[PDB]
Amino acid sequence: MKLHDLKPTPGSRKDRKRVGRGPGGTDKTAGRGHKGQKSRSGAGKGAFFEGGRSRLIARLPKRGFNNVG
RNA sequence: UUCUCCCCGAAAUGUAUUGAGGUACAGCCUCGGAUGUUGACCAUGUCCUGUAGAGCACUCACAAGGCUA
Ligand SMILES: [Mg+2]
Ligand SMILES: [Mg+2]
Ligand SMILES: [Mg+2]
Ligand SMILES: [Mg+2]
Ligand SMILES: [Mg+2]
Ligand SMILES: [Mg+2]
Ligand SMILES: [Mg+2]
Ligand SMILES: [Mg+2]
Ligand SMILES: [Mg+2]
Ligand SMILES: [Mg+2]
Ligand SMILES: [Mg+2]
Repeated sequence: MKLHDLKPTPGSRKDRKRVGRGPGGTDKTAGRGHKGQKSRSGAGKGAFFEGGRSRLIARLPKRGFNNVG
């Protein structure tokens, strides 16, 4: 058939965010707002009072059956 | 921190922080889905309040006389 007339399903393919690159969209700061937002990123489940700091009740093992309703 | 036009559009508040020009959560923005008038204004009904004013009935302050250990 027409290898030139292969067409990807509309949708599916979508273009990448090219970030820097102009006051036509997402200019100077690259979607980042003028901040203490700077390259070498550091943290993901942390603030400093942590509060995932509730207490624990603990067993080690487990074992279980395959189910056949 | 570099190419274009189109649509919407904020925050500089709260609480926490060896925290205070940083950060977490919330708040406020946008997008898609769901409901689908529950939103907005203004009206009537109803309930709550101690400010403006005022007043000395209590507390404190206080002006001229009277009576008076
Ligand atoms: Mg864009
Ligand atoms: Mg800068
Ligand atoms: Mg670096
Ligand atoms: Mg507009
Ligand atoms: Mg507190
Ligand atoms: Mg701060
Ligand atoms: Mg947030
Ligand atoms: Mg929506
Ligand atoms: Mg409603
Ligand atoms: Mg209504
Ligand atoms: Mg008054």
